[PDB]
Amino acid sequence: VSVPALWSEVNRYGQNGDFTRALKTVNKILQINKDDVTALHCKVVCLIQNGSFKEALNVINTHTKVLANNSLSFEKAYCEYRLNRIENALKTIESANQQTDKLKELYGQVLYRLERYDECLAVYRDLVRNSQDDYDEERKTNLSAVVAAQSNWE
Amino acid sequence: PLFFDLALNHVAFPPLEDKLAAA
Ligand code: NA
Repeated sequence: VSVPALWSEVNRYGQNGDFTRALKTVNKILQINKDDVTALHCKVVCLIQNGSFKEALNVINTHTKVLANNSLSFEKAYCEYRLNRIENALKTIESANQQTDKLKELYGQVLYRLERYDECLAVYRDLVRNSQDDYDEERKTNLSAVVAAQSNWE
Repeated sequence: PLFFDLALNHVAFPPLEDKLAAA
């Protein structure tokens, strides 16, 4: 009912992976506070989680001024990447106000798609060295896939 | 042989405690 109570529901649904219900709730918050940056960010996340990449990208691109330096560069680049706009995704990553681990993760994937395998390997070696998650075996698999792609050429 | 989209795993809400608190 109240905005903080709506946020409580956003958090509960998101934590449980119910992005559909979180999105419905976030949209109610946006009806009350139309340019709430956190709500716009959550909406974009819900849309990506439900495979609505065009809609997510549209949210970002129609709120450019409001999202300045919370530009959602990771999410924007992610959507472009999933929409096979790889050059756009690269540009978005490179022009991001603040670099982050998630941006670097996506950057590795973008370089792989661009067949820039040497720089890709450097990015993945770095990610494996400095990781703080449970995805290192998956990253090592990515590393091996990159080397396999290179081997095709020699 | 496999290549994983690990970036998808990082698609997550920002911290919400300020919004929960009505800060
Ligand atoms: Na990755």
